[PDB]
Amino acid sequence: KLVINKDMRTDLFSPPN
Amino acid sequence: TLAATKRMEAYNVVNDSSDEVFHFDLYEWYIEKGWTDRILSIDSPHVITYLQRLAETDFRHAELLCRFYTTRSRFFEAAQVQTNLAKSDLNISLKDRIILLSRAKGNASVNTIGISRQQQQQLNHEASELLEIAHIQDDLLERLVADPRIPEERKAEIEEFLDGPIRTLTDLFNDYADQANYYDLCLLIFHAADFHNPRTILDTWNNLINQSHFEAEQRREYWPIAEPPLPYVYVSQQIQLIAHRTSLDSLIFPVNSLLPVVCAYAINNGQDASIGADPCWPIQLFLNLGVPHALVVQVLE
Amino acid sequence: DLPPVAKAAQVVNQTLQLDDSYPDLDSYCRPGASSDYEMQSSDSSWAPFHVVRHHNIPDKVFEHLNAGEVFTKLGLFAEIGYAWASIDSSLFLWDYTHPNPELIGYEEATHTITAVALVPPKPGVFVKTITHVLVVATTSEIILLGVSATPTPSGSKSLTLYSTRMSVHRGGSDVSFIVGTKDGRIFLGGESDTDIHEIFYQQEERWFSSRCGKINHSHPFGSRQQEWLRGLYVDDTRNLLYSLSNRSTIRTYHMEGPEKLTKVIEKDKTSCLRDFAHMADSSPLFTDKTNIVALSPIPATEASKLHLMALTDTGCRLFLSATSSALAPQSMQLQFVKFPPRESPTRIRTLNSQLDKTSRALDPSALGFRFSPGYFFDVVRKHPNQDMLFVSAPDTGRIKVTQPASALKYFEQGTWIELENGNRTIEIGLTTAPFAAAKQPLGFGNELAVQFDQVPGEFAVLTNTGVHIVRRRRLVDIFAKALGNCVSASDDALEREVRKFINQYGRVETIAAALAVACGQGSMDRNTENLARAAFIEYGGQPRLAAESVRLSSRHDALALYLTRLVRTLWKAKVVQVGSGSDISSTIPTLVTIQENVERLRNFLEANKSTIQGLAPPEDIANQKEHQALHALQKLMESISEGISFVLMLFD
Amino acid sequence: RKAKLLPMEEALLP
Amino acid sequence: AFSSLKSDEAFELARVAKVLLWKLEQFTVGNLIGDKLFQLFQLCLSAISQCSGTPELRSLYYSICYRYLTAVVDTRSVTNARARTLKAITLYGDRLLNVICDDAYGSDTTCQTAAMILLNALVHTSRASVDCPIIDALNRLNFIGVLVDSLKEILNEWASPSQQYTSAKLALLLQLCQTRQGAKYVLQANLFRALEQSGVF
Amino acid sequence: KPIINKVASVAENKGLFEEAAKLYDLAKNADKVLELMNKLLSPVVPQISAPQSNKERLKNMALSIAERYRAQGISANKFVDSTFYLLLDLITFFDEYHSGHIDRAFDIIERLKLVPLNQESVEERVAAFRNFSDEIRHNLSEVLLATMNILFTQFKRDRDSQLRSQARTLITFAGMIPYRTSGDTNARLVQMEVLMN
Repeated sequence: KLVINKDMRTDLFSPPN
Repeated sequence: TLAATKRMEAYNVVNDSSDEVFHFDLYEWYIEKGWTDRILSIDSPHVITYLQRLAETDFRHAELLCRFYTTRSRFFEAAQVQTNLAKSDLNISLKDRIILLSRAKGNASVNTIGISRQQQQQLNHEASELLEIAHIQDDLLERLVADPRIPEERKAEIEEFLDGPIRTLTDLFNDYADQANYYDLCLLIFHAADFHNPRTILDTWNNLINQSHFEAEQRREYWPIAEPPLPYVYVSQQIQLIAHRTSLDSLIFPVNSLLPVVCAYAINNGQDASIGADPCWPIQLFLNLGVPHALVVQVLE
Repeated sequence: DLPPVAKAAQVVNQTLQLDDSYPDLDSYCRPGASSDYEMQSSDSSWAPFHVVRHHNIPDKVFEHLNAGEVFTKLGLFAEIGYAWASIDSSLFLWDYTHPNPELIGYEEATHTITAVALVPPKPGVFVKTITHVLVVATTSEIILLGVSATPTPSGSKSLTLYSTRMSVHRGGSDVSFIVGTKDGRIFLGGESDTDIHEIFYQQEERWFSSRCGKINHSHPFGSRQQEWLRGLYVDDTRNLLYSLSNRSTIRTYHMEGPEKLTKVIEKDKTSCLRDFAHMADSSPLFTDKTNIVALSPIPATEASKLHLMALTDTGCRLFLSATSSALAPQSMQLQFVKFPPRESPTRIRTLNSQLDKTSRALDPSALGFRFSPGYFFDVVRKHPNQDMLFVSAPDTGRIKVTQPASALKYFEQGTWIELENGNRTIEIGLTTAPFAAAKQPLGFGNELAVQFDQVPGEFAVLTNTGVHIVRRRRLVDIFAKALGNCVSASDDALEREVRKFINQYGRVETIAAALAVACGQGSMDRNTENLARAAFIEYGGQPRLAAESVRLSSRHDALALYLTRLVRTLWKAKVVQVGSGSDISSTIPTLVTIQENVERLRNFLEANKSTIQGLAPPEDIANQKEHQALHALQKLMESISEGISFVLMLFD
Repeated sequence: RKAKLLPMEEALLP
Repeated sequence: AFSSLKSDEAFELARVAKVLLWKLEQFTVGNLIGDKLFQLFQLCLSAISQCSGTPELRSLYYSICYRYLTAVVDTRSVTNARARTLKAITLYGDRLLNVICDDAYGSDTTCQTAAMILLNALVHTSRASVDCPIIDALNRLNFIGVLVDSLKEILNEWASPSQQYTSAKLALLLQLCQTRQGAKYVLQANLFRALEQSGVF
Repeated sequence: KPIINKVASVAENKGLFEEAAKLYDLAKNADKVLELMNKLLSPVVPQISAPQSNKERLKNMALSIAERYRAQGISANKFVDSTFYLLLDLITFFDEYHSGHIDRAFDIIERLKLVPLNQESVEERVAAFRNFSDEIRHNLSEVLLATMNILFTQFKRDRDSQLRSQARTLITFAGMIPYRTSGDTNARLVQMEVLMN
């Protein structure tokens, strides 16, 4: 079961908080 | 010997007793002495309850219960625990869960007396699926951590999330694999997810070939400790790596379309006799990979 | 002018000549002295040696040892992987590589056993299935046994004993030392006197002779003095036998004929001390109170002049030359001294040019062994209870980089190995095949050239608790483990670690090591290989023109160097051997490994065609001729692969 | 176990 | 869509196809029927190779493939169908036959019977296509060995379900003794001593 | 060359492999000789080699074809060829195993690097099994059991930890490999490991 969702992710190249 | 008689007389009193609180305290003490093979030989059913109740909160005790079953040749029952343990909420590293599922896949591959053929494959299929996913997740984490493009602050946030239980392919694809433009691992996810889409599969193959050609041409331009390979060689490596790992599924490895692409790349990027390459290296690649001759000639036609 | 694979073959030929010009022992141990050491912690990634495994003495002999009444002894047969223990008139062999070994016993002996040795058999005496002869000396007899150490089938050599009906009376002189030659000659000596005896043995029964005899090669007259032996030492390459006495007298005998033995030199401690005095540097570590506790012959293939090394109990290594007046030698002279290192073993790491001639770090040295091309083991008995092991090797890297010839010194890499306390070292023996990079002194000691042809030297260290295995670590082993320490570490931490290697081994040698590790050579392993690859790229340098003419990058030289070393055994070798229609020179299994190695190299080049500078197509003349030279090397590889693939097809 | 000592006949030729 | 997902909906849909296959311009209809019968033949062998569902559902698949290999395939059109039909069987290999061999002499009474009769159609249609790969696979899986061993005490086993089961058992052995290669594997099983302990004669 | 293949071709089509091999070998067609020799060996790999058996009569011809193919430097494609010399090694592994030479037989299987013995090699060994000739995967069941029974015997005779670790390795490998009689085999393998502890 795979579902691509380019819309809302988490910037892999920016730190958190 | 009468020495051996007094031994058997002693261990019959112990193994036959109906006091199971004594058995538990006895099994707890056998471990503290490292008498592992002793616990396994016991045929009492109080040992199964002890090991089962301890496997639930101790990984290294669930280990013995799995060893207990496998010396007795109850192979399914072991894979049943190894799989149910990899899916657990217990603090187990991902690389251990890869071992568990890899042992579970083996223990569930052979017949075991009493258990059906369907329930045997029902467990082998489940374990094999997870192992394929866990291998992606492991190879993904390994590459993300070593990725200079990623901040050292995020890498720690990733490693905690990935280095443990096995996540969904959706999580692995979106928040990680696709963003980093890991095209090769994106294909493995499509295969492991039975992803039906001929175009995106082919679009990803094109990006994987180009990004591979670039990494190899930059290297050849730099030479970089040893003489790097010509571009098509590194491109050929990245297909073989998928081909063995995909097991040549028709969906993510469609010779109907991919072979023209590789043959096109061999022309548009001039990987031919000009650089000392075998001009028929695209054909040599697919044939040796296990593609039927009758199909390759059907495509070149 | 010249085609690609022909130009590359020229570089290979020149490269071969470079490796075979590695300095000989005589030229970096010239008359004078040295104290040059770089010490390394045992646990360091730079350690020249390390312990690899230990095999406990089986319990069934511990029982027999305590059942001993008067005499017990332990010993090693490292060349077949067996150990032995004698208890009074009984003998027990066992394979120490095996986990639950069977005891091979021989209890026919009537009197206490005093020495046992494993020797080559005399040709044309026994059936071909007999690999060795077991000599067992008691207080009454010297007994010979047949031995077959044939390799059934997995670990060590399965071992069977055969009686021979060959025994000689022991005579009046104790036997504690038994040595054998290539051709099966058996020499004896002991602690009663300095005499050397030889055992003859024959196939036939003759009426006037016997199958088995013993003669005394020394013959003394009256007027004797108390003196006995400490060890016997054979050097087959010069047909010499050396004895060492308790007074530290070194005697040299020449095997001029097949059954003759002749004393040709006798050098007492006084002569060594006079020689040592005429040296520019005298020292308190060598006086008339000092004892020589061991010798180690140096074969003619390693050095012409330096024949022998002698170890003092203060840790000094004396290198003695010997010359003919014209062949046997007639004179022996102390030429060169290697003085002890200063660093003593520590638990906690410690903060690290004149000749150091006063160190006591090796005082007292109880036992000592030297193996080609200079591996030194010293058993230092600082305390009466535990031995410390000092182990050093020539700093091969610095030795071959050093320029000019007059700057050559005996540079060494050393370390201390502690085997856990309470056990005494008894013997140290070579388990792998004898080292040799060439067939003459020049090129002989080049460890770098053979790190992919030869197994690294392994050594069995026998104590009273077990056998410890010590392994020589190669350049690629050190480079790989060092990189392993750079995985989690920084970016400019790699550059730092690499420069250490460059300042010692040189840029080309360093990059060649990175290439090798990138190709799977070396002792997560993927991170290490990727790190090696990175070093090969970022530090490989670049082509430039000199003062038309171009100087290729170190990356190119490294590649030519690595490729050459993979094919060095077969390059100049004949493909076949003919007696009337038969054989292949290089074995079938070795050609496969050579091929697999070369194909690994080729693969690495293609898999990084893009990022290796010079592989992809291209101030200009430099980069262009760089591109041409790399192309030539790659065409040679596939040619090498084809060629081997062809020879394998022939004998198929 | 005392090691079995095979005979001289096999050992030495011919 | 439910070939190997659940074993409850296929049962109701597996038996309806069974009876339908037995209760059976004309050229156009004949092509559509034979086309689906070929596609329906694939999903059956696919489930048998994975050992899906209960022995009851696994038994219905044997009857469908039985009549298909006995009536449909059994003249250029016949050669093409027979050739392509054998390809599907060879695709799975020992994985498929292993499941069928285990069903025989099992706990269920109808599954072992259908499985035994199914092997007869496979070897029969294979010879029509001097050797055969189907019979060879049975020897590697130790099927012929255990099969000859069961011949002992046949008097105890022999309308009744046990009687019809033995009929298919002995009937299969008779087919292997017709090909030249069968005598080699069959003779090595020592069947002469197996039929003597039973005392049937 | 053609008729010897014609005659060899029909005899091959009539399941007369032992003859088709001799005939193909007469025309020095190693591609077919080794192919057929792979089929004749795989069934007999774990069997007991006894005087005049079908194992001896096939092993001894295979070795007479190994020498003449090495002394003359002949070889088929590496797939057919690799499997052929691999089976010959395994045939030696069981001939040593059935003779009680446990130590010697253990050493052979270790060289082949076919069954992992240290956990680190499991990943690569498992991938190799995927592309190894089915004439090899067939006999994987008997190889694991013999190797286990080998460690099993050596245990009853630190070393204990080492055997225990290797015992585990075999199980996890077998767990991740789908192969012949994986049910009975995976169970027996686990039982033999329990008795060790």
